[PDB]
Amino acid sequence: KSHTICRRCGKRSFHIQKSTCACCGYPAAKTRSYNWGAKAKRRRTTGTGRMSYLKKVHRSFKNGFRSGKPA
Amino acid sequence: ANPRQRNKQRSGKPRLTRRNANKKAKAKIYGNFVIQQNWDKHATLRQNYARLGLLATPNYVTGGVEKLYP
Amino acid sequence: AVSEKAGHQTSAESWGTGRALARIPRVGGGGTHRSGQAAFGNMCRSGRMFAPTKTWRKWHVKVNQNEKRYAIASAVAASGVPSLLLARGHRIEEIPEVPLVVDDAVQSFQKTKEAVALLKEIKAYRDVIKVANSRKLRAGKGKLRNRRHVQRRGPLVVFNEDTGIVKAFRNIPGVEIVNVRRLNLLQLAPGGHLGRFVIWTKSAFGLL
Amino acid sequence: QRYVKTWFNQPGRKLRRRQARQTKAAKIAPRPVEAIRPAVKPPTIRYNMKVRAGRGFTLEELKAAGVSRRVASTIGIPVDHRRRNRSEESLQRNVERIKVYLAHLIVFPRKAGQPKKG
Amino acid sequence: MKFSRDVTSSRRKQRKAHFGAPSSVRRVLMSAPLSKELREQYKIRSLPVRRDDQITVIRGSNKGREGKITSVYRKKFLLLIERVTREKANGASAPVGIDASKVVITKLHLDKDRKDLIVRKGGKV
Amino acid sequence: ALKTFELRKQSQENLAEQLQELRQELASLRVQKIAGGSGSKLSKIKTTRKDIARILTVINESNRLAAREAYKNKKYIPLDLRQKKTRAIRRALTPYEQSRKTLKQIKKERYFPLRKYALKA
RNA sequence: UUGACCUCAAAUCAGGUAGGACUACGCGCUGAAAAUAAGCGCAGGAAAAGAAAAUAACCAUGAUUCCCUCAGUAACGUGAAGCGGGAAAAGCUCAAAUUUGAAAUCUGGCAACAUUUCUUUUGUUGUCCGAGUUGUAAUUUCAAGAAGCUGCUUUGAGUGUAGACGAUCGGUCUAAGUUCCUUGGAACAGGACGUCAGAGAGGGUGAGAACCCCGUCUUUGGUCGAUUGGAUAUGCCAUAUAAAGCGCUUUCGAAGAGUCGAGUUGUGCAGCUCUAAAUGGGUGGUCAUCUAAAGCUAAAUAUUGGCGAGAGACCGAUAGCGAACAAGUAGAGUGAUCGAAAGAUGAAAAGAACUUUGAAAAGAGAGUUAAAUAGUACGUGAAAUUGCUGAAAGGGAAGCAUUGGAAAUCAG
RNA sequence: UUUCAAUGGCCCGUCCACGGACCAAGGAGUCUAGCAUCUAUGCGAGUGUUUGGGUGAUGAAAACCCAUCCGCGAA
RNA sequence: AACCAUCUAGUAGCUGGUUC
RNA sequence: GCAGAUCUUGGUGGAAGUAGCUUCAAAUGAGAACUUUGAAGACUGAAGUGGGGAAAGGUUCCAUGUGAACAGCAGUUGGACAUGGGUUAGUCGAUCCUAAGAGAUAGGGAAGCUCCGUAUGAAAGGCACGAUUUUUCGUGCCUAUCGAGGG
RNA sequence: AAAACUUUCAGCAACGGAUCUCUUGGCUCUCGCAUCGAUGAAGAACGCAGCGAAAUGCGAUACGUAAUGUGAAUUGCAGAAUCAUCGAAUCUUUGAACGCACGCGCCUUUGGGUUCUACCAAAGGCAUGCCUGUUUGAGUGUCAUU
Ligand SMILES: [Zn+2]
Repeated sequence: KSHTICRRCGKRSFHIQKSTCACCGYPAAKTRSYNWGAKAKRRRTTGTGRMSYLKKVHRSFKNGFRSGKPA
Repeated sequence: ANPRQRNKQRSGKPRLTRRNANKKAKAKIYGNFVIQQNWDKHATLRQNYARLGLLATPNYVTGGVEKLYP
Repeated sequence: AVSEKAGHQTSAESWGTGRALARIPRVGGGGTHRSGQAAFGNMCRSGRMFAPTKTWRKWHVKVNQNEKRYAIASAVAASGVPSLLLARGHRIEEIPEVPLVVDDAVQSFQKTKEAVALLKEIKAYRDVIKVANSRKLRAGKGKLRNRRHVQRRGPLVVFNEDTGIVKAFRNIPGVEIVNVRRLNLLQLAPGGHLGRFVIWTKSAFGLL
Repeated sequence: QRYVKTWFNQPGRKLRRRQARQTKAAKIAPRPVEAIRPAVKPPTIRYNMKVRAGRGFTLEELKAAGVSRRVASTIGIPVDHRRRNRSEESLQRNVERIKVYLAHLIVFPRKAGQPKKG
Repeated sequence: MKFSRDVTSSRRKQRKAHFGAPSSVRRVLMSAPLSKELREQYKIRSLPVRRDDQITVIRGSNKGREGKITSVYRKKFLLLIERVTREKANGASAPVGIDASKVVITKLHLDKDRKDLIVRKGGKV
Repeated sequence: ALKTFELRKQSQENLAEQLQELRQELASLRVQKIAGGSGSKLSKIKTTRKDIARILTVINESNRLAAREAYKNKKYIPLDLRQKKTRAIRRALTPYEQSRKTLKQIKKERYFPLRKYALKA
């Protein structure tokens, strides 16, 4: 074998000998995604997961990020 | 189409429907109380200014004027 | 317009000449039903269409303002020939006279009973009934596209000032109310066919 | 003939700007929507026979007309520290532009500050 | 004519909204008219259906039948009324659902939660 | 279904023990499911599994209100208690700081503010 | 022997901040076979630009951006700009001059006191330590200005209360047939008789529903809120021993350097070599115009991404997004990447009880239904293609054409 | 309509050769800028509103109205 | 050197087809 | 608007049913050439077609039921699916160590992603003593990290 | 000139899934708005319902909790809601990813045991670059002290 499970992107693209995933470039702090690969971007970009926090924020913007308790 | 908009198409969470559109969004007047009483919530601002006797602009109007009667 | 990113995405190029197959770009990869199949051409399934529709077509057409005004004056004049009204399709065999003018007290209505009441007194109500019984479901794909119903055209009420005349006459099927100062061609000449039945309030007529 | 600019938003830009005019003056009612501009001569031989609106009244125009630089921007009379009157004609055409303005102006009184003592 | 930009007259969006209505909104789409004697002494025209309310089926093959609602089956926009049923093949009895607009109400299930609503919607009690 | 208004007027250790009790039956209730149980007991698992949530929510609300009062009117308070709006909202200029003007800019709008006027016609 | 400092460290020191993502539009930088793509860095709801080291040669104009025009002109197939018309308009801040009769300034610790989208937010007051004279405030910005003299006109970085007025979040209220007759499983259909309409948009309901239901109109609004914008009235405090505008001058007027620039090199800017001045310097045609080498700034403007809406002479399941469906899914490749097919029973499962044959699969009876020519291999169900039935012809072609007979069938 | 007899009839497209097993659906002179001619319409030494401003309550991206400029023509 | 997605619908003087 | 494009996608033929791919008894079972038991005969002949491991795979292991897809035949069969069960450590291995090298840091390049560097012009780790020393610490000594044969 | 076989015609059946009608989807235009993250984001992995594998929701408080609103359900079988709203919380292993590595430590406090100088558990901590301040310092850096 040549590739094992990447820890940041989950795909078995993590080349053991280079210790760098081909899919997402872990362990570089950034993420590997090029403009010529537009399909590759859409396969992974924001929206293909839970977005548990952004859904929290988008919901709380309508009322103005208020804090407190109803009277 | 975007994964992001596919998320809330295949999700079960209701949208954030925000009800905003108003045909003829003629902004109502605050500021001076005298004008706010004698404003016409239908007619346009350049009609209302000329109705009250207030010059809407001191400079020439870069287009046509309104002539309803000969 | 179709998407300009359509047909362009799925990857394929020519396989080479001399392999008992046509030379279309055929998708790569394996294990999927899509593999080894052609696209990029109007003649392939899931293929880019020929001359994909653009949004910078010529949607609006310039017309000399003078022949616009010639058209309105011609269509207003045709609104005053009873014979042209009949071919246009208006049941006005009992209309008192043409042009059918009404008192200026009509411009201050407040209810649709009053509007319908007045129309029956001047025998123009034969035309509201026509456009009510003709109400048909559309034929074809138009009804799938927020164009669910079709019907005829009733009498055209023209006024000089609005005080409640529009709010009274608007809900009646077929009837359209227009200020005299903003006479519209699409209502003086529907379909391009002259002589729509018009009703003039007293002031509106005096302002022609 | 690459990327095109197509004007389908022309009718909606017409109203967006109309509503901005409506929104603005509704915030500042009694006062006009626009400032007074001077009348200036275009700087060419094809255009020096015409009169057009300037950018503001020079320092001397306001000094003769009777307003100082500080109180002239409050009541809505833009100043133009660049422009300058090279001939008595432009001075008189714009001095009497402010004269009719100051006659048609109703400066509302503000709130004063009155300390308990002197 | 809907003069508002606030509401959509798209057919596509009106069917998606009807068929994606949550129970707290389906509860309004399941209204029923009030019978003549109910209508005149409460001064209200209709009401959303509630369990135990007594209704009579106006339209359908079960025309003229009466009965008590057992459960307003809200997921499929159906009302299951007692002692109206269809007989299955094997001999079981599986009630069929009537639509809330095809039935009229002759007796209500008055509660302090309903009483406030009746006077809320311009009524009297 | 323990009403929350009943719980929230209890004591801390009183809520601590009821939670200790509430683990036992739910621990026992699951034991009967693997060994076979009735429909009523199986449905009762869900109600108890929410009743643990109701008690635990009440404890935290009480515990954090204690910190909020204990930290009331202090310069620095725990991060879990401060505003959580947006990283950019927190690092942006406060209205007091955006309102700040130089003394020169306070003399300019003092003696020469914007006037309210009107053009006659 | 003791101390000032200067520089440099260390700490799980007190409090903070940076990173990664998205990238439609923004600003850079790098760069191919167009200053393009790809690459790299960096932001915001806009960014950038921006109050002239600007045009012009006039009777002069007057920050920036954007649109039209200039104009396919000028200059050299590339491809301007000023003027002109519009949209929008808003101006300003430092360094360089002694506060010298007073570092007048600010971070932080603690202590209190209030305030709050908010117990989450934001400050004031006192007090101690420090920062800072190698320069923190006040003053000044070239349009000027300071310092005197003068005599007129002005002044709150306040805090409560109250009402009106706009802005947002949520809740809440809404007209009139389900009346008869025929069709049908079903009346939403046909006819009769009526109503409502500021509502005859759309959708749902067992078939074309303004009057069954949700809505639509009223609503450019009533109602209960919950926060708020800016003005108005009124109360309470107020450092005014002050601060500011404009006349006048027997006084003065600081203005940004390894930067401008000259030589050469890389494609206006940049590298190297050299290196300025003070009516000086820059740019234009002796005159004109601007005053760089420091800074900030709304709006008009862009917006294939985000959060929502409203549409359409669009497509209608080989179409339209790759995806109307469990779609970036099954799947393929070590990997980067690649990547599909598949919508419709019926008004309602009423999804075929039961008997019988069969081990089972199933069949045959039944039964459900308006319909099983609707049985989940489920709307309609074409052609190719096949099986049977009936008719016909066939000796190493058939197919077709014209003319008629035979049989079949239709009309007038 | 089917069959029979009499006479006749080389397999289509393409440039011998190349294509064609059969069927259903899909499938190719389109949109756009400039120019030229011609015909029609409006006006006529004039002509062109739709960069903008005004206005439009009822489909308000429509219609309707217009100031200064500017394009072409008038040497 | 091979491979991958882009540039890219690269390049046609030519081959084949082009619908009542 | 299609008869063609070695057209595209889907279906469908002819070619063609063509090319082609151990024995006996008993028991189970609706059904026995492929199942089971006994019986003989063979084959592998310890370099096994034997018994174990490592990687690898991931449950294929075991029990029960089934015979829809797999099975170039069939099965009463399977690695098929259906339904459950099964891996127990103070002493066995890993975890503990280093080798060649990789390699963060100190630094230095680079317009930049990044590059070099690991002994490098690095303030790079702790030990003891003492009536307590001005009730403010004096005196004395010594000089990273991952990586499988070692335990 | 019989039957078959071959072919044509018609009927029925098969195969197939065209045509038609539909359509919670696409695409295109316009409009309004500005809101990610060291207070742990985007993404990844594991996990949760009485019976769930997908998808959705959610995080050991796991198809949710508190609050407010509505006012009687859910549905496939056996102050409600597989409801709305959303100002309170919970938010496992990771990931910029942060004690060190891809299991091993250190630090402070607290607890347990019919075992208490041992063992164990728990809670809270320990990344780097930089900024302000603080405290502890270094220097044959500068200089002072009758
Ligand atoms: Zn990865």
